[PDB]
Amino acid sequence: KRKGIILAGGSGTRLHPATLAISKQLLPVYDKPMIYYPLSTLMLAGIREILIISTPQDTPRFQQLLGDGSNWGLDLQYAVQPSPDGLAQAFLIGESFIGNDLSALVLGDNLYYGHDFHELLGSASQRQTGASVFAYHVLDPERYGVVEFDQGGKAISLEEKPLEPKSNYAVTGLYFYDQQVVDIARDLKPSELEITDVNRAYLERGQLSVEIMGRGYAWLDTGTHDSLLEAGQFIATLENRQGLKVACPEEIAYRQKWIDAAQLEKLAAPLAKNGYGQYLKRLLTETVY
Amino acid sequence: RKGIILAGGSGTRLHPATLAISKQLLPVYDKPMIYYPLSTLMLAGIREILIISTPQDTPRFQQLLGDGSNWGLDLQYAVQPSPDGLAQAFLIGESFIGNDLSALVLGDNLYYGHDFHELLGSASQRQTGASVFAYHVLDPERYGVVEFDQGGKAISLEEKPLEPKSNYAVTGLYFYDQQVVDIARDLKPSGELEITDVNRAYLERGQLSVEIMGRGYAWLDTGTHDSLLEAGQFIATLENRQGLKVACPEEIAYRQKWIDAAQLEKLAAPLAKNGYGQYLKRLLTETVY
Amino acid sequence: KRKGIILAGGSGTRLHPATLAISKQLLPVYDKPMIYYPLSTLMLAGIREILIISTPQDTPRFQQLLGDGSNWGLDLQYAVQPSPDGLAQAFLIGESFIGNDLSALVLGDNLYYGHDFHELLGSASQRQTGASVFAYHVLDPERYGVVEFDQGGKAISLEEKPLEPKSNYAVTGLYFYDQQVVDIARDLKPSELEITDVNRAYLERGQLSVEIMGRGYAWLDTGTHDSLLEAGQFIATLENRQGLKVACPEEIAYRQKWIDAAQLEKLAAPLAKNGYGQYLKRLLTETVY
Amino acid sequence: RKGIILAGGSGTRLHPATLAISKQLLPVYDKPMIYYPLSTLMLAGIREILIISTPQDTPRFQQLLGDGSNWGLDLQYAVQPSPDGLAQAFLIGESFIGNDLSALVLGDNLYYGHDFHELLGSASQRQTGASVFAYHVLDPERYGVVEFDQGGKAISLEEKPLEPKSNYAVTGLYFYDQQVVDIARDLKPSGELEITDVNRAYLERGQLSVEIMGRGYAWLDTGTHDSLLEAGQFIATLENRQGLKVACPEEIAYRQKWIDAAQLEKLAAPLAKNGYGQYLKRLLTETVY
Ligand SMILES: CN(c1c(NCCCn2cc(CN)nn2)n(Cc2ccccc2)c(=O)[nH]c1=O)S(=O)(=O)c1ccccc1
Ligand SMILES: CN(c1c(NCCCn2cc(CN)nn2)n(Cc2ccccc2)c(=O)[nH]c1=O)S(=O)(=O)c1ccccc1
Ligand SMILES: CN(c1c(NCCCn2cc(CN)nn2)n(Cc2ccccc2)c(=O)[nH]c1=O)S(=O)(=O)c1ccccc1
Ligand SMILES: CN(c1c(NCCCn2cc(CN)nn2)n(Cc2ccccc2)c(=O)[nH]c1=O)S(=O)(=O)c1ccccc1
Ligand SMILES: [Cl-]
Ligand SMILES: [Cl-]
Ligand SMILES: [Cl-]
Ligand SMILES: [Cl-]
Ligand SMILES: [Cl-]
Ligand SMILES: [Cl-]
Repeated sequence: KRKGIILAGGSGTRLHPATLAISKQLLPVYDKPMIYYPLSTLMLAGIREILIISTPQDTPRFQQLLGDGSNWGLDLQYAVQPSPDGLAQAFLIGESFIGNDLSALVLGDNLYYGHDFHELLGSASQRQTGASVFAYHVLDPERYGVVEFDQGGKAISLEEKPLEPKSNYAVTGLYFYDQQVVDIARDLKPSELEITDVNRAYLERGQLSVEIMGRGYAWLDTGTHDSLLEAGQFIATLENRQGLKVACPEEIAYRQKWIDAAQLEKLAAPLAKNGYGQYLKRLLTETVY
Repeated sequence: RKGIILAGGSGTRLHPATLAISKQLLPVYDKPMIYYPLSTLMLAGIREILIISTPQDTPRFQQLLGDGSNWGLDLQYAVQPSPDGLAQAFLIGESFIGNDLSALVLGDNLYYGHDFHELLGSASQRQTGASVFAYHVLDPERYGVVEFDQGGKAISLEEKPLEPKSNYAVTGLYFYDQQVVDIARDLKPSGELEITDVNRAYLERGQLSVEIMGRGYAWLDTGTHDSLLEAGQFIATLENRQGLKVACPEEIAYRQKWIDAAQLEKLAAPLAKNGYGQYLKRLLTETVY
Repeated sequence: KRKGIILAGGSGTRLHPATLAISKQLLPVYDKPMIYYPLSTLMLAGIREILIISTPQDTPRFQQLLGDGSNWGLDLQYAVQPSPDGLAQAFLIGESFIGNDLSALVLGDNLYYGHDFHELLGSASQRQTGASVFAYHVLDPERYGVVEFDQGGKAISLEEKPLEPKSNYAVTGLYFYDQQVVDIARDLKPSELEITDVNRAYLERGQLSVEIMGRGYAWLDTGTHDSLLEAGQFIATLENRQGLKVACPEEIAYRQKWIDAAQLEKLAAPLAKNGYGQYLKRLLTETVY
Repeated sequence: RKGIILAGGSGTRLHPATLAISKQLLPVYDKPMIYYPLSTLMLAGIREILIISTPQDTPRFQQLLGDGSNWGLDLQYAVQPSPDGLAQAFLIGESFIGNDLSALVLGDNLYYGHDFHELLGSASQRQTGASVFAYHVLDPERYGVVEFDQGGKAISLEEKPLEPKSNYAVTGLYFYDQQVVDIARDLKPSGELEITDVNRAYLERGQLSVEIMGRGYAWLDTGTHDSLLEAGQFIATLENRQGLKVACPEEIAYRQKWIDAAQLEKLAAPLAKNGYGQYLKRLLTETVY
């Protein structure tokens, strides 16, 4: 059993004034709230028990959007981050939720797309000891956790936002952990409690799997107003080309058989007037390979 | 002249993007949607403004904008329990309007262009009857449509006609004399109190001024996920080209001399880390024609 | 041995006046000529001997861009289509070029992206008898050749631009053929000589492989001014995110070991001032997984 | 006043996109780039226009535009053997200019906004000295930069200064009296004949008019792959919103009464199948204010 955490603790003042009224992870990417994308990621990894961590202020808005998850065959719980004291704090806040189980942490503002993404998630989820992370070639590795590889393609170092990156390989905001993570997190000293320190702890124990997320995958940037807009245009282009949605949670739950035709039809009813509800209706009758 | 921004529900049209929060709190590029119509009223020289929103979202608008005193405005708030037409704004706003002239702007309407201040000025100076703006669009059937005679006189208004008489849509910006509240009270639901019925009342009295908003102005659509995205790209292109912002309320208040250098500097302080605060700081030292 | 054909015969007057001065397939998609994308596709399928079919007018422009291909470890030949009399005409024009070999036809305006695209091409290229095509879920199947599947997922019919498509599965502009194709093409009667008639001929002989190109692949539309612009924005988003190019022929030739470090350095020299040349230089020193 | 469009080489800056054909023949959305500056000269009331291009591309410009008689223009052509500065336009154009007033526009400059015809009109009516336009940009170091004194008088011009005195760039639109050819003949290479040197010559004689092009105008960048794409999206957003075209030369000629209904109908005929021809047909019957 692997449990999911979505860290949706806003973005401080970075995207103000756009994010003054509402948390970053409730802003739409094209046609759906940002959080639908990482939620859909956990769902594709087969995870149904998910903790959403947000600000005290925005927890009710996340709860109004997503409920307890029962409508999508999920169990959603909620926890608050009073102060953004690092990503690794997710494991202390989430300690009781995690218990003795395996976990996956996804950032609430990370968008993924591509062929065999389910297999890339599957390989990390099946490793039931140590930690699994993904390395993706980016233009601006200095913004991220950077992985250095030896001539043999083995991961040998992790640096958080290095001014002189050793590679162009950034660690994506998707992390798989065994039962050691909470204890590793409790022993961290502030630099913020750094996720890169958690990942370096596993690396030093020789228990960090670093899989390449290939250039054929899109790992999208929602860090700036410019990149948020590009992410919107990217999803819009795919969806209007295909007549298929990216990270429609109702669709993923239906295809995982976590909800049946009758439940999906009920979810379509109140959205029947717009394209999203019409999309859910079409899913009941169409064969999609 | 007193201002009203109608920032009510779009029902379920943009769901699930708008499930968590009102359309008019979503960003267009770098700032909340409501900054654009607010900036429009400010450019028309209006400082006393009623913001009408859903019962749920009124506190979010209040948290974003306060009483307006920081921007040299007087902001008041009212709720629209149910979206029963745009004309309801004048009943909700009746006590706020009192015996004064008024301007209604829709909370999801974006305007841009040269001498926009003069186009607003001409409508605002006409102290009797009503002034509206007609703009050539591809899809007039979505709007209030103006029909003109061979002499270019306005002779009919139709709300979302199946067979539009012209390609000229009425924009979501309306100037009214002291007759508007009484005209609104006498309206019967169509099940909505139609702004087009208010405007037809003035037309039949021969007291409706219909000024052409030329093709050299951008009147932008935020009605669909596609058009919301285009509006973001449109503002981003102008702002990144110019190093100047469209509809920055702090800037407009400063340039109208509604706040001084000292007040603007104080507003910059809490945003000093991001581009928006840095922009407000640059405004103190730079000459912009 | 499999030989490649790129059909780049313009677009008649469909995209006029944009295409009045130059052929569609010489228009850029972001940073590189459209034809670089299908050329890169054939190169990824391991094809080095490629016939480019274009108008008499534009052949010299294609020749000025691409030469004989020797700089990229290719052998490029050129043939003219006097009149656009259907896609299947490619096999009559290309008859002597093809000889007794296997072939692949790609449309000069088709863009592909995704993970394991090389494997999808590999599976079609290794089938040395019959024909292989790809089916992709689209919004507007009525614009394309449409594949109908039985309950078992076997292809049972092909229709060219049906007013009432049997599925949302369009045949992409990428076709693999055995030595039968030229003879099948010679026996066709005008409806234009239809590629769908060629593919139906193989289906009726039970020699048509239809592989699904999954929703995790991008098959992009360059049919309209709107879709051409979206294709540009799509590539720009991926390339600026990754610091890696999509369909850089110099890169693909280098990674296939069709050219060495010394040849790549020579190709970089005349482009050294711009980002494209700087990209080719960085390829000499960087490990990319 | 006679017009010159300088549509010469951008060297290798946009290679390989511009390897096959000149920048100014690439489309911006739905029409060749050169349609935009041509439309600019036409809006300034200029019918006699010299098009300067590379030796290679002159025939392509001639094939696109002819002698202009179909649009009520007189188009002549000249070649720039080597891109040795913008001021060379006046030596190449010397015989074409003769004893007349002139306007130079860059072939890759796009303008949009309300009363643009009046901004052009004011410069065109000044029959002595030179008129240029100053526009606030983020990156003034890329352009000719105007410095103003406390009174808003222009006091210096610098070409691509490392330390810009202001954020005010000179746009690629220049109005000149009969002095310009002689001023140009006396210029020494910097290794380019600089337009900024021509403009500084007029400034030192106190005969340079520098009018502000306000933030309500769009002056668009086609200097980079990124900015070319944004220009396309910008025009597409306006045209799809309005159902009206920006810089349709047939429309501008018709509205200036340089061609009649019968001539416009003939121009529509060969384009009748696509949206551009259908647009020209609609212009014959529709009243547009
Ligand atoms: C485009 N993708 C995607 C989808 N593509 C995944 C196809 C590959 N696949 C097969 C299976 C069978 N277990 N699971 N995944 N699917 C299909 C799906 C099929 C079966 C179960 C779940 C989802 C989907 O419904 N929505 C999707 O959005 S994706 O790149 O894998 C993705 C992207 C972002 C979030 C979640 C999934
Ligand atoms: C780009 N525009 C605009 C601005 N352009 C307006 C320039 C025309 N103008 C001159 C004056 C001088 N009294 N007022 N307006 N200005 C300048 C401004 C100067 C003085 C007072 C108010 C605003 C501004 O600060 N922000 C702006 O966003 S705009 O197209 O007219 C506009 C569009 C939508 C909302 C608000 C403004
Ligand atoms: C993003 N892709 C892509 C690339 N991705 C392909 C990676 C998968 N792969 C491994 C191999 C080893 N034979 N070949 N392909 N590669 C890498 C590459 C590696 C080895 C050989 C050729 C190209 C590349 O250089 N340019 C690319 O543009 S892609 O989706 O397969 C592609 C898209 C469009 C045209 C050609 C390829
Ligand atoms: C949107 N603009 C524009 C147009 N807008 C200009 C309207 C202002 N105007 C009124 C008049 C009446 N003599 N002339 N100009 N017009 C209208 C027009 C009407 C009469 C004569 C010429 C053009 C047009 O046909 N195409 C246009 O593209 S524009 O911003 O001024 C422009 C920008 C760049 C090139 C050419 C025009
Ligand atoms: Cl890949
Ligand atoms: Cl106008
Ligand atoms: Cl700034
Ligand atoms: Cl897939
Ligand atoms: Cl202005
Ligand atoms: Cl039309």
